[PDB]
Order: sequence, then C-alpha cells, then structure tokens
Amino acid sequence: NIVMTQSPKSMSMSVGERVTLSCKASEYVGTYVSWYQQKPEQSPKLLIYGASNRYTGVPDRFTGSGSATDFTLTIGSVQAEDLADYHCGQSYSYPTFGAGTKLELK
Amino acid sequence: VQLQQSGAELVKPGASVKLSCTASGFNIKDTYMYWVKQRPEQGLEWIGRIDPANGDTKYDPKFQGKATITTDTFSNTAYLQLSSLTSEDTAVYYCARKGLRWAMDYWGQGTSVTVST
Amino acid sequence: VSDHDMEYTIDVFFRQSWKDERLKFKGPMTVLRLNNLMASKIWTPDTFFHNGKKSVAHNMTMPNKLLRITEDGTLLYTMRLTVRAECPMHLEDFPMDAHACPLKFGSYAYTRAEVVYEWTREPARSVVVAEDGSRLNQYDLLGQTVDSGIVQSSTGEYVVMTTHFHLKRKIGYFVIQTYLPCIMTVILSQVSFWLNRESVPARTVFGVTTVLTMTTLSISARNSLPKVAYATAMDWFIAVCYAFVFSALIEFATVNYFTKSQPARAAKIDRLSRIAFPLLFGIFNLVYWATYLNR
Amino acid sequence: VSDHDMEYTIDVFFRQSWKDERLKFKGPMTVLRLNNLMASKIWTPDTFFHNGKKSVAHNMTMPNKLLRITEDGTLLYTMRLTVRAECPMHLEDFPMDAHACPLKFGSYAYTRAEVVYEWTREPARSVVVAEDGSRLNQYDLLGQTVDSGIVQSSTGEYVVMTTHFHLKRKIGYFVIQTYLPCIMTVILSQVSFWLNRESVPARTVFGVTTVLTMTTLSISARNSLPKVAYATAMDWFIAVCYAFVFSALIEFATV
Amino acid sequence: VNMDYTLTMYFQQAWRDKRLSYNVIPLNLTLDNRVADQLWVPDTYFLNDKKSFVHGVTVKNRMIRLHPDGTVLYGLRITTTAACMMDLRRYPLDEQNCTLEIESYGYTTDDIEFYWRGDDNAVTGVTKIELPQFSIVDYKLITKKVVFSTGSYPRLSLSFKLKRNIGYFILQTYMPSILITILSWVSFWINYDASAARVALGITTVLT
Amino acid sequence: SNMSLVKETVDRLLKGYDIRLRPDFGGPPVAVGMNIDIASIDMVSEVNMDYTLTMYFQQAWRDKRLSYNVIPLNLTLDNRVADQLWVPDTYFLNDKKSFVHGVTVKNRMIRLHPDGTVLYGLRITTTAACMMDLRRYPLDEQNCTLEIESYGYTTDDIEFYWRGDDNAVTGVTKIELPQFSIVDYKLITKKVVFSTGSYPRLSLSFKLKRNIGYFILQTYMPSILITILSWVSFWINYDASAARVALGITTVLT
Amino acid sequence: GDVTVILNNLLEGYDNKLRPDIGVKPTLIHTDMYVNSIGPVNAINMEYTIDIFFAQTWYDRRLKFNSTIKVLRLNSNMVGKIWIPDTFFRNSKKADAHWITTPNRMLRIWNDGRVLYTLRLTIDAECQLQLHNFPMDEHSCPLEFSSYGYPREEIVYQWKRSSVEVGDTRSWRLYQFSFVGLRNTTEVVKTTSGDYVVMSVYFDLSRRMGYFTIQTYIPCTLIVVLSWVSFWINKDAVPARTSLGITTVLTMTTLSTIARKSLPKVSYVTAMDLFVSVCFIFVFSALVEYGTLHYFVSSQPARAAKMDSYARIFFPTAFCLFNLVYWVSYLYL
Ligand SMILES: *[C@@H]1O[C@H](CO)[C@@H](O[C@@H]2O[C@H](CO)[C@@H](O[C@@H]3O[C@H](CO)[C@@H](O)[C@H](O)[C@@H]3O)[C@H](O)[C@H]2NC(C)=O)[C@H](O)[C@H]1NC(C)=O
Ligand SMILES: *[C@@H]1O[C@H](CO)[C@@H](O[C@@H]2O[C@H](CO)[C@@H](O[C@@H]3O[C@H](CO)[C@@H](O)[C@H](O)[C@@H]3O)[C@H](O)[C@H]2NC(C)=O)[C@H](O)[C@H]1NC(C)=O
Ligand SMILES: *[C@@H]1O[C@H](CO)[C@@H](O[C@@H]2O[C@H](CO)[C@@H](O)[C@H](O)[C@H]2NC(C)=O)[C@H](O)[C@H]1NC(C)=O
Ligand SMILES: CCC1(c2ccccc2)C(=O)NC(=O)NC1=O
Ligand SMILES: CCC1(c2ccccc2)C(=O)NC(=O)NC1=O
Ligand SMILES: *[C@@H]1O[C@H](CO)[C@@H](O)[C@H](O)[C@H]1NC(C)=O
Ligand SMILES: *[C@@H]1O[C@H](CO)[C@@H](O)[C@H](O)[C@H]1NC(C)=O
Ligand SMILES: *[C@@H]1O[C@H](CO)[C@@H](O)[C@H](O)[C@H]1NC(C)=O
Repeated sequence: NIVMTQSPKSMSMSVGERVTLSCKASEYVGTYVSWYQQKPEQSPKLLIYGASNRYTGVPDRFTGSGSATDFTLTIGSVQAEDLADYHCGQSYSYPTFGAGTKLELK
Repeated sequence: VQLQQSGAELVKPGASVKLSCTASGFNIKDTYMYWVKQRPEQGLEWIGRIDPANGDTKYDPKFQGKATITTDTFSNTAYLQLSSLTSEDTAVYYCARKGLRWAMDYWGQGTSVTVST
Repeated sequence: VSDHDMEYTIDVFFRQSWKDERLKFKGPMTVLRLNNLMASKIWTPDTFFHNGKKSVAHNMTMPNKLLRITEDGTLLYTMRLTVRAECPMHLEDFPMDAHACPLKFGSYAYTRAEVVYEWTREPARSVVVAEDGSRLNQYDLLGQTVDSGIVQSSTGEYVVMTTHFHLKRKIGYFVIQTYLPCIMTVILSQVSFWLNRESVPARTVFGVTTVLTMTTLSISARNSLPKVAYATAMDWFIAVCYAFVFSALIEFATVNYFTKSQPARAAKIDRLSRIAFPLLFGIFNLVYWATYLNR
Repeated sequence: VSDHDMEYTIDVFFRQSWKDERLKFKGPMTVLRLNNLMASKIWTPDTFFHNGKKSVAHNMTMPNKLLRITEDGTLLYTMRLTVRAECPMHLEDFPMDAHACPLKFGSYAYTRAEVVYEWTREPARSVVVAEDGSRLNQYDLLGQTVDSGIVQSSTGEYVVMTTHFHLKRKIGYFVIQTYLPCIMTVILSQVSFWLNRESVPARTVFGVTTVLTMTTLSISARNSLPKVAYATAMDWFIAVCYAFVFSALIEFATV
Repeated sequence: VNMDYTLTMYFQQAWRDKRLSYNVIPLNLTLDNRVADQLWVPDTYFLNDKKSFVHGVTVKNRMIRLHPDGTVLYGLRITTTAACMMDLRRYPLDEQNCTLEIESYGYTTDDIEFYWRGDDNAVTGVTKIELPQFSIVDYKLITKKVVFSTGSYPRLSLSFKLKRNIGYFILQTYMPSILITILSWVSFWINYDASAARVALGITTVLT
Repeated sequence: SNMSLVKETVDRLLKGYDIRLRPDFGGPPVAVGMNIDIASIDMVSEVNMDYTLTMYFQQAWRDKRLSYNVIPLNLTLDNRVADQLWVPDTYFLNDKKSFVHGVTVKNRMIRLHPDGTVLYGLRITTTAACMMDLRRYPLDEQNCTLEIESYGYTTDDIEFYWRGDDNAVTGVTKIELPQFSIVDYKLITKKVVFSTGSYPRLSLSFKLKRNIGYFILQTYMPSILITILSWVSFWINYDASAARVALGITTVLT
Repeated sequence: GDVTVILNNLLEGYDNKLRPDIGVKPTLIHTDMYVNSIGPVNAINMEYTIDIFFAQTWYDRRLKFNSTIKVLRLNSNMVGKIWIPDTFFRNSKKADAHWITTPNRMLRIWNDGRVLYTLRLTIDAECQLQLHNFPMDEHSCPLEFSSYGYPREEIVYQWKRSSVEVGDTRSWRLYQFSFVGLRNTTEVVKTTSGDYVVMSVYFDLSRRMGYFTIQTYIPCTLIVVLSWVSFWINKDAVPARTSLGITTVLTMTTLSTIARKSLPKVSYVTAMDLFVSVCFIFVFSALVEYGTLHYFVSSQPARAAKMDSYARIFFPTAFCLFNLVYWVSYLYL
C-alpha cells in the first residue's frame, strides 16, 4: 500500500501570489499522480491528470511537476475561488490518496 | 460525461446498505468504476473498483469482506453493498470512473450514509 | 542480457485493446475468437519499440497473433514476439552494478491527438513477468517499473510507454574468474618472502610468474566485459593487485640488492615486509568490498 | 564438411522428370523452355531431403528453376539449390577415417502407391560430380554411391533415393598440427637424458615443460574435434606420448 | 552457453473438418502442399522456442491429406531452436530435463482440444537419436491446460531427460588436472637442497 | 498533358504482355549485355574459402513488345513493374548466399527506351566461393572469378556479352582491400555444356595479390626475433645450466 | 466517412509506377534524418551501424484533394499504393527496415499534394578507416544515399535547413569512439546508367583512448618497468636475470599479438604497434645488455662493473624520452 504524504495539512496565503503544494510517495509512482480539487459540500474535481498534464477546462494557473517520488502542484495567480481542498492521489497501484490540504485566504 | 447517485441513507447499525451510481453519456464497459469514501474533514479513501466488462473486482485491504461492488450493464449502473456497517463509517461515498492517465476524471455527487439509533 | 552488445532479449505476449465502432455485430456469440489472418483486413495500431534493435514476430506454425471481437465493438489483439531492445548500461561498478533496462513503445505515424495508449490494468500489474520466465544467467530480475510520457519529435508529439526491468548482476561467476585468481596470485607472490635469501632464482621466478599471471588475468578478465573506455571496479581490483605483486617483486629486488653489503638491513626488510603485505592486502580488501557491496 | 557439427554442404543441379498428360500441346516448337514462374502454376513433386539441416533454393537473380515441357506431355524440372545435410560420423580412427556421407531424398506426403522416384540414367551415372566442383579442404571425394529403399513412417511407406559420397580424410594437416609437436615434445623430453646429473633445475624444467606442452597439445587437438564420448586414434597417440613424457620425468626423478 | 537445443521433427496434426467431407470418390486425397494456405489449420505454436522454421526445400515441407469422412491430416517438417534452461550445479555429471511446449495461440480450451494421437506412441524416433554428448534416458508426454489473462488454453508438452556422457569429460578435463596434481608431487622427490627446480615445478603446475 | 500520355503508353505496353515468353520466343535468341559496377569487396575469407562483393549489376536487352513512339524520352519506372516484365534468369554459379538490398525499397531499376531496349539493374551482395591454393601463403596471389550464367534459357534462346566488352566492369581500381590488392581483372565469354543443353556463361575474374606488411609484422618478425633470442644463449657460459636450458626451452615453446 | 471517399478518389486513375511530372520536370525531394544511435564502429570489417528515422517529402500533384481537412495521416498500409522514391544507401553493406509490430512507416498527404513519407531504418554502412595514428585517431566516414533508377534529370534531392538531428548522444552504442559533429553534402556522380544526385552525411568520430590505454599501453609499460628491475639484481644470479629477460620478451610478444587482433589485418604500421615495437626493443635491449654483461664479466670485470650502473640510469631516461616524443608527436597531429 503506497502511502502518499501531503504537506502542509493546512495553510493560509493571500491573493495573487505563487503557492506550492507537495506530495511525497513511499514507493515508486511514475507519473500517475493526480491532483483533485474539492470545494465544500461538493464532489472532487480532477485538476491535473498524470504528472504535469492539465485537464480539459482547468485554467492555465495550475501546473504540476513530477518525478519518481516527489510531486508538486503550483498555482500562479491564485484567485478567491480556490478556497477548497486539494488531494494528491497515486494510480500506479490500487489508488491511494493523500491526507489533504486546506487552502485558506488572508 | 455525468454520474448521478442516489440520495442519502439513514440506516441502523447492523444492517446492510446498497448504494447506486448510474452513468449517463458513456458505456461503463470501456472504463473502470471506483468507489471512494470521505469522512467529514479528512482525506479520501478508496474502497474498491470493478471491471464491468469482465466482472473482476479488487478491494482495499481494510474493506475486503465488508463491501461488495456489482454492476448492471443494461442500464449502466454500478452498485456498492456494505454488509455490516458499524458506528464509525458515517461518511460521504463517491462513485468515480477512470480517466486519461488512470485518474478519476468524473465523480458522482456523493451519498452520505448515516448510522444512528 | 548481452552485456557485450548493450542489449537484452525478451519474449512477450504483447496485447493491445481498443474500440472500433465499425466492427459491431449481433450474433449468437458475444465474442468472436477469430484467426490471425482477419487482423490484416482491419485497422490495428502500429506500435513499435523505440529502443528495439531487431525484433521478430513468430510465424510458427501459423502467425502467432490473436484477434477477438466483442459484440459491442471492443477488439482484443495479441501478438507473440521477441523484442531485442537496447539497454544503456553504466559499467562503473562492474561486476557489482545494477541496471534498469528500458522498453519504450509508442505509436509510429499517430500523434497524441490521434492515438493514445494506456495500460489495461493497474500500471503496477500490467507488465507481468512469469515465474519460470527467466533465461538470465548473469543477472537477477528484481522487479518491473512502468511509466508513460510524451516525446516531441520532428513530426509531432507521441505517447510513449516505458517499462524498466531492474537487474542486479550476480558476482558469483566473476569471483571465481577474477577475484579469486588475483587474490591467489597476490598470496603466491607474498609466499616468496618466506624463502631464504640465499635462493635468489627461486624468489625471482616466484615474483616474475606472479606478474605474468596478473597480466594474463587482466587480459582474460578484460576480454569478457565490452570495450568500455573507463575503469570499472574489477579493473581497480586488478590494478591494486598488480601493484601489490609488483611491489612484492620490488621488495625482493631491494632485499637481494642489500644482501652482501648490509645483511641486517636485508633481514629487517624481509621480516617487516613479511607482515605488512598481508595486512595491507586485507585492509584494501575490506575497504574495497565494503565500498562496492554497500554501493 | 563440418566435423564439429557432423554435417556437410553440397551444391546441386537437381533434376526431376515426370509425365503429365494434362500438359500435352501441339505447336511450332517441340519443347517449350518456359520460365520459373510457370512451374508454380502446375503440379511439381514435393521432394525434400530426409537428412537436410538448412537447405536453400537459390533465387538470385531470379528463381533458379527450369521448366521444359515436351509436346507429348513430359516435363523436365530442374532446380539449383544448396543442401546442408547430416553426416553421422564414427570417429574411432580420427584422423585416418573414411566416411560415407549420405544424402537421402524422397517425397513428402506422397506414398509408394502415389509417387515413386527413379534415376533417369543408370544408377552409377545419375549423381554426377563436376571436376572443378570440390570445396573440400580436409577430405577427398573418392566416388559416389546411390541406393533406393522404402522407409516407413507414421503416414505410410515412401520411396527414398539415397546417395552416398565416400570421403577419405587427408592427414597432411593433422600430421604437422599434432603429430610433429607430440613426437618433437617426446624427443625434446628425451634430450634431457644426455644432460649431466649435476644440473637438477635444468632437467626439472625440461620434464615439466614437456608435460605441460603435452597437456596443451591434447587440449588444442580436442577442441577442433567435436565432443564425442569415445577416444580417437590421435587421442591414443597423444596418451602414449604423454605416458612417454611422464615416464621420462619420473625417470629423472628416480635418477 | 545459449541454453537451448535444436531439434528437427516431423510434426503432424490431425483433426476433423465437417466442411472438407466428400463421398463421391472412395480414396484418401493427398493434395499439393499449397492448398494448406486455403484451409483452416490450427494456430499451434511453441512457447519455449527462440527461432524456428518449416523447411522450404525443395518446396515448403508440409503435408495436407484429406479423408472421406472429414478428417484432415496436416504435417510439417520443423527445425526449431527451443530454449531449455539447464541446472549446471552438477556439470558435467548432470541430468537435464527440458521440453517442447505445444500450445494453441488463438483458440482457448473451449474452442480447441489438444491430445497426443496414441498417447504413448505419439512420439517416435527417440530411441534412434544419437547425440555426441548426451543420451536420451526417458521421454514423457503431458496434456495440460494453462491459464493466461486472456483465457484458458490447451497445452501439450514433450519432455526429454538427457544424461550427459562422462568419458569425454574424464579424458578431457578430469584426467589432465589429476595428471597435473600427480606432476606437482614430484616436487617432494627432489632433494630440499636444489631450490630452483622445486619452485619452477610447483609454480608452473599451479599456473597450469 | 504529358502524364496522361506516359500513363496510357505504359498501360498499353503492359496490356496483353506474356511474362512467360521471352522476346522472340520462336525466333533468334535474345542478346543480353552486362554491366557491373563494383561498390565494394567486403571480406576475402581464407577459412570459409569465399569472398563477398557488392555490385551494381545491370542487364540490357531488347524487347519489341515494350516499344513506343509517342513520347521522346526514356522511361524509368517504379521497380515493382519488374515483376510484370520478362527479365533474364541470370544466376551466379559459384555463390553461397546472395541478396538484393531492400532499403528503402527493393534496390533494382527498370528502364524502357523508345526502341524497345530494356535496362534492368540490380544491387546485389554476393558471397561467391573460390577455392584458394595456399601453398605459397602468405606470399601468394589468388585468382578467383564470379560466374554469370543463364539458368533456364539455353544458348539458342539467350546470349550473353559484356556491354562495352572492356569497360563493362568498373570501380575495380577504386577497391581498397585491407589485406589484398587488385592487380588485374579479366572478362571472359564462353558456353558451358550440361546434360540439359548448352548455356552461355560470363566470367569476371579478379587476380588478387596479398600484402606482406601484416604477415611480416605479426608472424615473420616475431619468429626471427625469437630465433635471435635463441642465439643469445651462446654468449652464456656452459657453467650456468639453468639459464640456457630455460631460454632454449621457452624459445622452443614460443 | 469522408476520409474514405477522399482516399478512394485519390487512387482513381492513379499509376504508382510513374513519378510526378514524368515528362515535365525533375521531382524535388526534401530529406531529413534523425539519428537514434550510431552503433558499434568495428574497424575489422570497416563498417558501422546506425539507426535513423529517415523522412522524405515531395510534391505529387495527383494526390491533391479539395476538402475541409488539411492533412491525411495514414499507416504504412498506403505506402505501397502511391509513388515512393527509390532511395537507397550507396555505402551500406546490410540495411533493413523495421516491421515490429507493424511496418514502421508513415505517410502524410497534404491539401495541396505534398506527400511526406517517413520510415525507421537500421543501416550497417561501410567506411574505409585509414587506421594510421591508431588509437589516437579521428575518422569522418559517411552515410550516402541517392535514387537508384532515377537520374538527376528525373529526381533531385535537397536537404532542409534542419535536416539531420541527433538525439542525446549518451544512449548510443559508441564504446571506443566519441561523436563530435557532422556535416551534410550533395554531389553528382557519373554512373553507367546516368548522373545521380547523391547526398552524404559525414559523421566525425574520434577514438577515446580509455580502453586501449588499460588494454595495451599500461600493460606494455608495466612489462618494460618489470624488465627494468633486472638491473638491481646481483650479476651472479644468472638464471634470475635470464628468466627476467626471457619472460618480458614472452609477455611483450603475447601483448603484441592480442593488441594486433583489435584492428583488421592492415599492412601498414599504426601508432600502437610502433609503441609496442619500441617497448619490445626496450625489453630485448635489456636482455642483450645483460647478455653482453655476462659475456664481459669473464674477460674484464673492470669494464663490466659500471655497465649495470650505466643501464640503471640509461634505460628509464631513454624510455621517458621515447614516451615524451611519442605522446607529443602523436597528440599534436
Ligand atoms: C521432466 O520435467 C517435467 C516437468 O518438469 C516432468 O513432468 C511432470 O511429470 C510428473 C510425473 O510424470 C507429473 O506429475 C503428475 O501429476 C499429475 C497431476 O494430476 C498426476 O495425475 C500424475 O499421476 C503425476 O503424479 C507432473 O504433472 C508433470 N508436469 C509438471 C511438473 O509441470 C517430467 O516427469 C520430467 N521427466 C521426464 C523424463 O520427462
Ligand atoms: C584467372 O583464371 C582464369 C581461368 O583460367 C583465366 O582465364 C583464362 O584466360 C585466358 C587468357 O585470357 C584464356 O585464353 C585464351 O583462350 C582464347 C580462346 O579463344 C584464345 O583465343 C587466346 O589466344 C588465349 O589462348 C582462357 O580461355 C581462360 N580460361 C578459362 C577457363 O576461362 C584468367 O586469365 C586468370 N587471370 C585473371 C587475371 O583473370
Ligand atoms: C545542411 O544543409 C543545409 C542546406 O544546404 C545547410 O544550410 C545552409 O547553412 C549555411 C550556413 O552554414 C547558410 O549560409 C545557407 O544559406 C544554408 N542553406 C539553406 C538553404 O539552409 C546546412 O549548413 C548544412 N549543415 C551541415 C553542413 O551540416
Ligand atoms: C592430457 C593427458 C591425456 C592422457 C595422459 C595419460 C594417459 C591417458 C590420457 C591425453 O594424452 N589425452 C587426453 O585426451 N586426455 C588425457 O588425459
Ligand atoms: C613481436 C615483435 C614486434 C616488433 C619488434 C621489433 C621491431 C618491430 C616489430 C612487436 O613488438 N609488435 C608487433 O606488432 N610486431 C612485431 O613484430
Ligand atoms: C507467415 O505465415 C503466413 C501463413 O503461414 C504466411 O502467409 C506468411 O507469408 C509468413 N511470413 C513469413 C515472413 O514467413
Ligand atoms: C485412408 O486412410 C485410412 C487411415 O490411414 C485407411 O484406413 C484407409 O484405408 C485409407 N483409404 C484408402 C482408400 O486406402
Ligand atoms: C535514352 O538513353 C539513351 C542511351 O543512354 C540516350 O542516348 C538517350 O539520349 C536517352 N534519351 C533521353 C531523352 O535522355
């Protein structure tokens, strides 16, 4: 069971600044890490499928960076509608997700 | 294209529940169907998946024996049955399908089961 | 795995599956398990191996191909073929090295906006190596590792599926071939220090035949490994052993030259070098094996 | 003739004639010398070589095949092909051995009640070897020998045409290769008996290096020879020579 | 060194095809070997081969034969280089066991059935095989069903057990080494005063 | 236009064309002229008793059925039409394995001329066999030839000759062999007689002469220097027995 | 739907036996290469392997369609149905395309009739290597190609501006050599059939002395240094010094043979056998020096006393001077 550790567990940051979220895998996951976004009381939305590939309908401010074990999700100009949860999940084996990261505004 | 789930359930601890996920816009024999659970203010947890074109199912080690996933092809539906659910699995249950790079591109709407007396 | 050619061989059932809405039917059977001559009349993807050198597709007794058409339009197409793929190796720690031999395949003539590839099961469970499926004599298959990416060519972007097989070379052959004769030649050279100083041709032929043995050893051990342009671990071992043997011969030459003028100095240098050589060789062995077994 | 593979190679014009009543014609010519693509549109016999390993039918620059139809219905069909056949050898008297390398052919799938073979001329004059046609380095082709018999396999009884080529190995290479170094080493070991007993290392290195050379010679001579289970004649010679060398060394040790 | 063995065989298959059934003529029909490109023949393959071919001299060495009830016999003459992994922990005093696997590629076990025609007399010509190095001690015929990710497939297996001869290895390697060890004992018969002789003798034997 | 004219000309030429019959199937023999442009001679092997050569092999004959007069140019056609025309069944008698190159297509050429002259070129890599007389090795010169014969057509159906008769074989003075050197070459025309009839034959022979620089440096210089080092034992006095014995014995062994 | 109609309309009244503009003008073909790897350059057979994606593009006015799609992207299925140039490599000993799993070819036809045809090839080309200065040598040996049947008046070739592109150059099978650069060239060659436009790609390679160093230069120098130690041994032990001299000559002969076997059986002297020859002369000189010493110790010891003391300083100095002059003279070239 590949464990994905996401950091930080909760963070705050203001509007219009670059932000970076990280996901670390215990085992090898090639490029099969996906980033989902979940607003409160809604179902998760696929943001980044694979390591560094944007889904249809995602703005050009989300971008992912992949490796064998270390993965990042970077947002550029972060707006006020990105107040949601961000999960990283691997798909190299039977899927396991991360703990989650709650983005906040300040 | 779209996945529609049933409404929330309020069941008694010790019974069995059956959740449904109906697919509209595609044939479920082309992809896999995943069931995920999410507790209030926590991370997602994968229950299991089924290959509807074959019938092959795989489960999470903390869910083997508890949950069972079936499919109905004629109406494009995936069913999740929990056998004996205790007083801790009060979560939201999502139905997903595999996407391009083995990601879950389309998700359902969530079915919040609730166990109480 | 042909180490001299930087390549490996692999015998596979290569399975592909897609959906063709022009091959829908409705009959008593839900799956047509057809012949290998129906797959030439229909569209099949033109997968090629990006690092394959000269692969063959078996034609014995009939073309080893498989075509299955499901009632809803799904096609399963399987081939049996022998890939001879390219494995770039970094032989710096030879023969205590590990490798990851790749197998990249993708679509020829179909860009990413036309044909995309995907694994049919979970990526960790898609490439499956059989249990008795190991024709390796020199390596040890440790596991597999799949990946998928995109390459930018002069004609467009192409999906490329990569598979790495991780190999670890077994040292048991090279021990008896090189590491045991070199150590034995060093011991045979060092055994010369116990003969008396009055028998000079004896110790001379001891030293010289150990030098000859080390030279023939380096040649015989170098002709196995391909002609790389750097030094491996076995080369360093042979070099240090040659240094020890040659140094022993130089010590004998010193002892003989210092005889008949200063007998006490010759006696001293023969008694001191009787114990410094095994000590130095043992420390070198300890350090070498420690740095190349934990590497 | 490869001795390590127990095989040999041969290059033949293989001619087959038969009579097909469906191919009778009447025209301004009495024989049609047609191409090698008309032969694939008519029935031709399916002759194979029973003891062939990897034969080739040449098709450079065009298929080396010949079809001649005579006006009464007789066909002559000739091919040019290189056959690599098996020659089971018994190497007791190596390198003074004589062999009879066979070449057996017959029909695949046509039994004796359907297709029978025959030599077109007298059997002693059918298999004809050219004069300049000898790529033998090690052997000597003495003559040929044809035969006919009936083999029986799981599909029936077939006619088999057998040819035997009788080869006699030439010794002039193995003589210089092994017999002169072995006799030379034995004489060189016996040279030591004329040395003065006051020189022990001299006679010692004499004996031991001639024993080493004998070991090397036996290994070298045996690597060209295949991995047979018995011992050949050269092996007996080398063994007796080794005995002579070892006895010389033991004699020095005794002295 | 290649971990394989080459074998030439007449490989024949027999089945019954209800479409190739006639009753007008009473004899069995041996047709030209090019009509086998117009009939259905099973897609049999060898799982453990490395390179194989049908002999194509003077024509493609294959046989087709029809029978009035529908039975089709289909023979080939195949030289195949089959891969056999050897266990050389007891070389050359070893006994190997390696096989020829005979499987159907396209048709599963619910589409085709394999069996040995005779089941004890299906494989002939083994006692007449003479090898320069080995000797066939025993052979076995096996019917089986294998399971892949695409289905269940029938399989036949023809296995040989080969015992390696020892006389060659005795006279080639075990006897010379014993002789060098005998030779290295004449170092004691030489007197301990003469040093150069014993050093030269012992050192050359260890080097040899 | 011109494409339509050439198209209809080629379509008329190939309509009703019998590939089984040679030009003048009942009349006089057809004359075929040979050119060879030797690209390389790869490996002259003494152990296999053969040599490898790559050649541009061209044949020219005249077929009256492939005659046209409406266009004034020569027609080079795609090589797949060589399977729809009659080409002579030339073979090499002393070859062991030959092939036509097949990258990027089958390396052959087919050209039609308005008077009926067909020009047919192939690029062949022949492993021809020649037995060598090594009694003077390595101070020997080896004369081995490549035989060009017609297989099916006898001497009253076909006729061979060299196109130019002295310049038909080119590129022989540019061949760089690492171990030999071409001194002379000859072209011969004759007829051979087999039990099926009389056949025309051409022969291209290259007299090769072996260099000596390699054999000297690798074999003759070592033997002479070992002989000199065997002479050196005479300057050693008769007292030291081990030295002269060891020098002589290891010199014999070398 | 419509692409099938387009493909069937392109092939109506089509003759794949005639090049475009068969009696109008020559066809201009633009060629590109992509070198995946340059295989082992063995000098024995005077050849080298290379793997490329060979792409050609030209204009065919018969494959011109009017539609809303601009390009047809096809398999190798239609390669044999349209006209394809007969490009062949003039200096190849063996060459094959790739057929696993499906013929590795690509065809793309455009809206105005421009056809692009790409295929993957593995060529075993030949280049005569002038093996002087070996192994500190540099070569530049080509890969040439042209049309086989179409002369200059029928097919004209032309490079693009981004013609030949190499990949990473580290995953290549060049053990003993090192890629340094390339250059393209076009020319016209006289042939018995006509004038042909020939295009050449010269790859410049330099041999890296990392294998030949530890294969021959280090052991021969080691054997020379070994032969040197005979001077420090006392001149009375005759078998010792005799053994020293003869074993060094033996080892030098063995090393000369095993080092000669690398390169082909060329008749000229290289820069490696010159080295091994000078080393052999040095060991032989040591032996003959000891020989004259042993001969002269009996006649007059006064002359034979300082011979060894002279040799102990003359041999290393001479060898070092030889190494200096050899290495400077052969690395300046
Ligand atoms: C050479 O090796 C093969 C395979 O390694 C051997 O074949 C195996 O033979 C044994 C005994 O003949 C088989 O065992 C049997 O099991 C069945 C199970 O139903 C039982 O009914 C039989 O009574 C018998 O006990 C075994 O299945 C078979 N296959 C394997 C291991 O895959 C062969 O015996 C060896 N020797 C020779 C001379 O071929
Ligand atoms: C290599 O060997 C071949 C084969 O022996 C040599 O060919 C022979 O060459 C001579 C001289 O060209 C031929 O001879 C002459 O015969 C004609 C017959 O009309 C006669 O008119 C001439 O006056 C002359 O006597 C000879 O027939 C021919 N032999 C064969 C069997 O073809 C060749 O010369 C050798 N050397 C080279 C460099 O190729
Ligand atoms: C390959 O060929 C191209 C085209 O012939 C060469 O491109 C030329 O480059 C020079 C500068 O070196 C320019 O001045 C020319 O105008 C270019 N010609 C065109 C039309 O591109 C290219 O340099 C060649 N590359 C080599 C020699 O490797
Ligand atoms: C190498 C010695 C040998 C031998 C020596 C003495 C008696 C018998 C045999 C021989 O001369 N030839 C062989 O092949 N093997 C041998 O062991
Ligand atoms: C083996 C001697 C040799 C040589 C010695 C003296 C002068 C010239 C050559 C050499 O050292 N290397 C070679 O390759 N061939 C040689 O003959
Ligand atoms: C492979 O086999 C099939 C049918 O047996 C045949 O049509 C095809 O030509 C064969 N190909 C080769 C390369 O042997
Ligand atoms: C056909 O073959 C069978 C079996 O080999 C045999 O029993 C039968 O007699 C044959 N038919 C004729 C007409 O001989
Ligand atoms: C056709 O070829 C002949 C012979 O080479 C030549 O003389 C003639 O000029 C050519 N015709 C044209 C139009 O080039």
